[PDB]
Amino acid sequence: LKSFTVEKGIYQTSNFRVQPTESIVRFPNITNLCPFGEVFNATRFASVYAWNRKRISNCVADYSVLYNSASFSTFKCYGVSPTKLNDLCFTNVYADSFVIRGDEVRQIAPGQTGKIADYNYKLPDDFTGCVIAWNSNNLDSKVGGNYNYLYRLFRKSNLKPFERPLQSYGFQPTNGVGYQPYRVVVLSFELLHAPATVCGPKKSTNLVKNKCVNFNFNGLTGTGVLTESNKKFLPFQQFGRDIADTTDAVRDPQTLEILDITPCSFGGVSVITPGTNTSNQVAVLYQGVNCTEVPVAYSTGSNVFQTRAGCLIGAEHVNNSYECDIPIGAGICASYQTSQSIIAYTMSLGAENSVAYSNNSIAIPTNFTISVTTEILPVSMTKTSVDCT
Amino acid sequence: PAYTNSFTRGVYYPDKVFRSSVLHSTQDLFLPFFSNVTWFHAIHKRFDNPVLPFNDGVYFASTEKSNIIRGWIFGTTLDSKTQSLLIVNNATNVVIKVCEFQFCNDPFLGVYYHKNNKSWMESEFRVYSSANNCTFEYVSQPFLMDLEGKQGNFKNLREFVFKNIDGYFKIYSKHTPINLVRDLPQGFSALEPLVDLPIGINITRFQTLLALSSSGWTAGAAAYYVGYLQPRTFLLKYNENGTITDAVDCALDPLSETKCT
Amino acid sequence: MYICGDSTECSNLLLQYGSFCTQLNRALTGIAVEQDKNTQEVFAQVKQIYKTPPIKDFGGFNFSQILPDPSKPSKRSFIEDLLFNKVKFNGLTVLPPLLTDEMIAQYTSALLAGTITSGWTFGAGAALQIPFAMQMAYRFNGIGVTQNVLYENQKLIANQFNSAIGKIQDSLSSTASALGKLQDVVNQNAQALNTLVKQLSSNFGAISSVLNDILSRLDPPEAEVQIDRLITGRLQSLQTYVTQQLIRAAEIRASANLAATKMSECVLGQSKRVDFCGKGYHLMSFPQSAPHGVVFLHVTYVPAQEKNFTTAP
Amino acid sequence: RLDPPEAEVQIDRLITGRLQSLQTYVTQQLIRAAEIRASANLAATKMSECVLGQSKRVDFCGKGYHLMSFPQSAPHGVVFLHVTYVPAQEKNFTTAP
Amino acid sequence: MYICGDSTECSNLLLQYGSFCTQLNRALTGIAVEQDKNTQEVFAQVKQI
Ligand SMILES: *[C@@H]1O[C@H](CO)[C@@H](O[C@@H]2O[C@H](CO)[C@@H](O[C@@H]3O[C@H](CO[C@H]4O[C@H](CO)[C@@H](O)[C@H](O)[C@@H]4O)[C@@H](O)[C@H](O)[C@@H]3O)[C@H](O)[C@H]2NC(C)=O)[C@H](O)[C@H]1NC(C)=O
Ligand SMILES: *[C@@H]1O[C@H](CO)[C@@H](O[C@@H]2O[C@H](CO)[C@@H](O[C@@H]3O[C@H](CO)[C@@H](O)[C@H](O)[C@@H]3O)[C@H](O)[C@H]2NC(C)=O)[C@H](O)[C@H]1NC(C)=O
Ligand SMILES: *[C@@H]1O[C@H](CO)[C@@H](O[C@@H]2O[C@H](CO)[C@@H](O[C@@H]3O[C@H](CO)[C@@H](O)[C@H](O)[C@@H]3O)[C@H](O)[C@H]2NC(C)=O)[C@H](O)[C@H]1NC(C)=O
Ligand SMILES: *[C@@H]1O[C@H](CO)[C@@H](O[C@@H]2O[C@H](CO)[C@@H](O[C@@H]3O[C@H](CO)[C@@H](O)[C@H](O)[C@@H]3O)[C@H](O)[C@H]2NC(C)=O)[C@H](O)[C@H]1NC(C)=O
Ligand SMILES: *[C@@H]1O[C@H](CO)[C@@H](O[C@@H]2O[C@H](CO)[C@@H](O[C@@H]3O[C@H](CO)[C@@H](O)[C@H](O)[C@@H]3O)[C@H](O)[C@H]2NC(C)=O)[C@H](O)[C@H]1NC(C)=O
Ligand SMILES: *[C@@H]1O[C@H](CO[C@@H]2O[C@@H](C)[C@@H](O)[C@@H](O)[C@@H]2O)[C@@H](O[C@@H]2O[C@H](CO)[C@@H](O)[C@H](O)[C@H]2NC(C)=O)[C@H](O)[C@H]1NC(C)=O
Ligand SMILES: *[C@@H]1O[C@H](CO)[C@@H](O[C@@H]2O[C@H](CO)[C@@H](O)[C@H](O)[C@H]2NC(C)=O)[C@H](O)[C@H]1NC(C)=O
Ligand SMILES: *[C@@H]1O[C@H](CO)[C@@H](O[C@@H]2O[C@H](CO)[C@@H](O)[C@H](O)[C@H]2NC(C)=O)[C@H](O)[C@H]1NC(C)=O
Ligand SMILES: *[C@@H]1O[C@H](CO)[C@@H](O)[C@H](O)[C@H]1NC(C)=O
Ligand SMILES: *[C@@H]1O[C@H](CO)[C@@H](O)[C@H](O)[C@H]1NC(C)=O
Ligand SMILES: *[C@@H]1O[C@H](CO)[C@@H](O)[C@H](O)[C@H]1NC(C)=O
Ligand SMILES: *[C@@H]1O[C@H](CO)[C@@H](O)[C@H](O)[C@H]1NC(C)=O
Ligand SMILES: *[C@@H]1O[C@H](CO)[C@@H](O)[C@H](O)[C@H]1NC(C)=O
Ligand SMILES: *[C@@H]1O[C@H](CO)[C@@H](O)[C@H](O)[C@H]1NC(C)=O
Ligand SMILES: *[C@@H]1O[C@H](CO)[C@@H](O)[C@H](O)[C@H]1NC(C)=O
Repeated sequence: LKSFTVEKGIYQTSNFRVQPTESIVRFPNITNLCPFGEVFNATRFASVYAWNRKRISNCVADYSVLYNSASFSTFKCYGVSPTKLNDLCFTNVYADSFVIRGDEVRQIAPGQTGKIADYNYKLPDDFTGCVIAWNSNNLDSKVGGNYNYLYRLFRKSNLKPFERPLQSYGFQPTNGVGYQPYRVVVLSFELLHAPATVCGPKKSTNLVKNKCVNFNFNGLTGTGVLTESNKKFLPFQQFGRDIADTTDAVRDPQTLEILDITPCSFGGVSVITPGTNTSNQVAVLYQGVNCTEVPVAYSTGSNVFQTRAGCLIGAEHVNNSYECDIPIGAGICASYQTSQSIIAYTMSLGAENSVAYSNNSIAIPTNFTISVTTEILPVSMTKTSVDCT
Repeated sequence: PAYTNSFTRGVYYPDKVFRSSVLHSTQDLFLPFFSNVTWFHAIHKRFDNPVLPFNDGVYFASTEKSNIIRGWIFGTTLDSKTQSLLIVNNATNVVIKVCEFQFCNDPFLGVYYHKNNKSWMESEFRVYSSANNCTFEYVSQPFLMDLEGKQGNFKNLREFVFKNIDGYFKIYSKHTPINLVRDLPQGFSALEPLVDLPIGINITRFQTLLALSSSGWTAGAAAYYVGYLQPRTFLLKYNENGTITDAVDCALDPLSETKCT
Repeated sequence: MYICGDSTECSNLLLQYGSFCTQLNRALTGIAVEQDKNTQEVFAQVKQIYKTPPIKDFGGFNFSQILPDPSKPSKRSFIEDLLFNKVKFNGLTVLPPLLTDEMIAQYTSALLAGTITSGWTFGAGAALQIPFAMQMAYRFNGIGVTQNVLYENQKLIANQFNSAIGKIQDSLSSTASALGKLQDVVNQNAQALNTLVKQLSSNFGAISSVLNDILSRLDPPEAEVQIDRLITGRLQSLQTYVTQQLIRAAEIRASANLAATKMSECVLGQSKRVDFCGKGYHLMSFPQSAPHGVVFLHVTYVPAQEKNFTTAP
Repeated sequence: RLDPPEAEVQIDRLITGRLQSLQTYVTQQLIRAAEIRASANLAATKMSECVLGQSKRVDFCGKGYHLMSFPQSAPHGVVFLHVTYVPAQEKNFTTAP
Repeated sequence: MYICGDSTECSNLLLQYGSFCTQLNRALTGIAVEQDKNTQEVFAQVKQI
């Protein structure tokens, strides 16, 4: 009120709402996984000039094993990060397998010197694709030596990017530092070329009920209280909408059950007080709020009187009847009376009376009183003019 | 062909939302009411099997038996330059496989099995030449809709509606029983989303596949209609269970327009 | 809550405009108080609540169709029950009325009993009893007809009145278009609320209508630009709704004042104003309670069969 | 602080806000004036029908039976003093038609 | 028509503002009917010429 003194009455104040307890996430637990095991357990890689390209789809491109695996030592992502890879989706990933010199790790960097780079396989200067390099010397090394991967492709004429020497003595487990073969996995992804269909797995949490919580089903976010429902969705239907076009029922991806959504309770708060003259005691009203739940958590309380208007605290309920003093609602009024305290009761409409009506009786007055009464009516309000400019 | 008019066919669930006793209004591609639709003669002397344009959908329906119509062909060039969809089927399950299959200029099976002399004969099976190039494949859940023997009577209406947008090729369909062997009796029935494909290819022309040699041939009793879809506004009446029951086109006549308003 | 449901950034941005929410709340509170004032003014016009005597010996008239029936658990009359039968999830609350339907019914019953037992005296002072035949004679004398007419056609008049109430009850039970005004009021309020809720799905020129989606999609400059656009749109919608409510409230207040005047001038007495309390020569009236409104039953006297005569001044 | 060109954006924002405030104020004033005019009409009618003559309407000019009234001025309004006659003390008898 | 009559582009742009046009049309129609009701109730008081 921006004042140091408040007149008798009932006044509005801040709003009241229930905060969510925690967050819950549910997703359709994965059963389709890409055959990464067989992908990286290949007995022998193909020719360098015939590097494979396997488009990956209809299968989750899980990367946790990569993080979990301790075999990998070098793992750099120059375009993304593993932390945000959880909520980042790639349209499609191509698994490209080839055999390259161990010392060419330095020259594989995009936009790096060395004509060997574009002589064997040119990389675009903006190739931010992550490169995985885990030692596989014994796995991809033979006792005699891999002479198949000849590197005599030293043609003078340069080969344009997608226009349409023999320094390898043998890949053996005894190879020295920088010469041992290393398995290379190419993370190639594109944008705005096809709908996203390959993503990392998303974890799930146990379902809860009867708690104002934050939920996220298949990208549908909100806040509410989850509960079992008898609605019978169709086999191909997922959500439920009301006439106002607001979500009111969802189907859990994992367990095919229909759960209702109800907003967390909230309502306004008001303060009832007599004039600051008489006292400073007050009583608060919670508009349209359940009463026997808030006190579960005026710390003493000891005065809770449920009413159709909502929970009421600080006033004692007396079952007499008087005229309305500070209206509350639904035929309830509060007033200050003595042992001074605030009381709440049911308003009285007036004193009972019963006319002694008959069929041969009439009453006639004997004399009179002249009465004078007033009446106040507004007539006009102060003029006012304003200069717009 | 005979230009029969569809009375109330060609309505499908536009989304995956549940609504009960609500008269939702939607704006999507649809088959207008009372629009004449071609009635081809699905014969093999006389050979009717042309390539038809694919313009934002096709209301396909038939009353065949034992899977006379084996599959469909979609594409934009159909010359191995662009990947084309193939939905050939037989025996166990569906064998969807999309590749740049070598298309013959006359790639039709056309076999009389159990037609006149009650015998299963396949004079030639050269429908396949070679899979020179392939880039994608996806076999859906192994299944086969009721496309089995029905000589007893044409008590079936295999209604289909196709559509392709945003790289997604969707297919809706169901089994609608019929009682009168005469032309399509008037009735109402909604289409469910049967399968969705994230193929992400381009289709501008499509061709159907028919298996209904010339010895003692007479024009066979088989036909399939092919309508087209236009963008229109519809009003859909949901029941208690969430299944649509009726609909009124809002661009047909003044009383329908007032109903929509 | 309505504009920026669960968004600290949105709340911070709205702080720029500021006092708009306070202005809107003040206006709506004013309207809410005015409603209770209207109901109180219209109905509460009796200092004491009278009650009808046990015996209904009203000179042959029959008010059983309008007086309360204690047998029913709800203490409402037949006509009131007929009328009653005939007629929170997004930060919008509905406050209950101050006076409950039981209190309204008690007030109406008090008024009716006081009328039928004491004429109009209770409207000016203490209630005074008077037989109903005497009261009818006084009313007739009021409209310019001698008393012997009533004292000789009492039985016929009673039969006509009873038949009239029978017919009115049957007409109300059968027809359904009599309560157009109240039905229209309810429909208009519901439609306004529905449109206000539906306004939340519009882009208003923003990329999307989901605040969390915008926040998680775009970065912090276009993000706040879109948020500002949405805030502007929703604020405009709220202002329009509030203005509509204000105008409708003014109209309803005018109607309530008219109803209060009708009650005071027809029920508590007899009026010489033409066509104010019903067509014809007014005799008396009876009130009834209906949801969000009131109903009257004007009783009037109408000549029927005429003749020819020759006159001299 | 700013140059000519950029300051236009800030000026536009301020203009928009202040214009909205003015429009809201004017609308509120219009509605309030309509209400006050209705009250003034009622007051004029009361004056004409009670002060300049006796009124037979019930509860219009005062409670009870009306006799006569007086006006009195006041800041931005008027005040009446209704005079009424009220029966007081009742005694019962027996009656016949 | 008043806002940007005869422009499909602006029609599409205006589609994103909600039901303002519907509200305005409803209000104006209400006033238009009210006028006829006013005249009828003021004048037609005797149903016999
Ligand atoms: C005053 O008028 C009232 C309107 O009828 C009378 O109330 C009922 O009137 C009927 C017939 O006149 C009386 O006789 C029997 O009524 C029962 C059922 O009672 C209902 O009667 C009528 C018609 O059914 C109904 O409108 C009332 O509301 C009653 O609920 C039926 O089996 C027959 O109709 C039969 O005639 C009732 O005794 C009487 N019922 C009451 C008052 O509950 C009332 O009689 C009149 N007062 C008198 C004559 O002193
Ligand atoms: C993902 O989560 C769903 C659950 O929403 C898994 O399905 C559930 O799997 C469990 C374990 O089989 C089932 O509970 C038990 O199943 C055994 C199976 O023999 C049964 O003997 C027990 O009596 C008990 O029922 C549960 O019924 C089943 N429920 C559902 C809705 O699927 C599913 O396996 C997980 N993988 C997915 C969905 O890919
Ligand atoms: C006012 O009330 C009554 C009711 O109509 C009218 O007269 C009443 O008539 C009955 C029947 O005569 C009386 O009840 C008793 O009847 C028995 C019959 O055996 C008789 O022996 C008793 O002496 C008694 O009459 C009732 O007492 C009587 N009540 C009255 C007040 O007269 C009367 O005509 C009505 N008068 C007016 C002005 O309304
Ligand atoms: C779902 O649709 C049905 C009908 O449209 C609504 O009522 C359902 O009517 C069928 C009629 O058979 C009920 O089937 C049951 O049959 C047995 C005998 O086989 C009988 O004993 C039962 O009393 C009942 O008639 C069915 O139970 C009943 N309910 C459902 C869900 O089908 C139904 O109200 C609609 N439910 C919803 C959520 O929309
Ligand atoms: C004439 O009118 C007066 C006005 O009442 C009545 O005289 C007596 O008045 C009281 C009610 O004021 C009647 O009830 C008596 O007082 C109260 C209220 O009723 C209560 O204690 C009892 O009910 C008590 O009986 C009283 O009956 C009545 N005395 C009579 C009739 O002898 C009366 O209605 C009329 N008769 C006379 C002689 O005044
Ligand atoms: C009352 O008078 C008019 C006409 O004046 C008289 O009507 C007769 C009743 C009688 O008094 C005659 O001497 C007068 O002519 C009645 O209307 C007339 O009815 C008849 C036939 O219609 C005839 O006189 C005229 O055609 C009518 N008047 C006309 C045409 O101007 C009227 O019906 C009488 N009221 C009643 C209840 O009978
Ligand atoms: C592919 O080979 C790897 C071998 O590394 C398998 O993953 C595990 O590797 C660690 C290395 O420390 C082991 O100790 C485990 O024994 C390996 N798991 C096994 C053999 O099951 C991976 O499972 C293989 N993927 C396949 C066969 O699909
Ligand atoms: C009814 O009559 C009696 C008789 O006078 C009045 O009683 C007197 O009223 C005057 C008021 O000025 C007092 O001064 C007297 O003391 C009262 N008692 C007497 C004169 O004996 C009474 O006021 C009248 N009441 C009404 C309502 O008219
Ligand atoms: C206390 O009472 C009076 C006189 O009735 C009033 O003038 C004054 O403002 C009141 N003060 C407070 C603090 O309520
Ligand atoms: C008033 O009446 C009885 C008295 O025992 C009891 O219900 C209680 O004290 C009061 N009623 C309520 C609702 O408190
Ligand atoms: C469709 O074409 C046939 C051919 O005459 C015609 O009879 C029919 O009216 C056409 N249908 C419509 C809706 O125009
Ligand atoms: C359908 O025909 C060929 C084999 O002849 C091939 O497409 C496929 O194997 C067949 N379908 C099934 C389910 O075998
Ligand atoms: C007649 O029967 C033979 C044996 O199966 C079959 O090859 C031939 O197609 C049949 N002729 C016709 C017209 O069907
Ligand atoms: C089709 O054309 C060439 C043939 O070598 C090759 O790109 C591949 O087989 C096909 N195209 C793809 C997979 O993009
Ligand atoms: C046909 O489809 C492709 C997507 O596969 C897309 O480029 C476009 O819609 C069409 N192709 C061209 C070159 O326009």
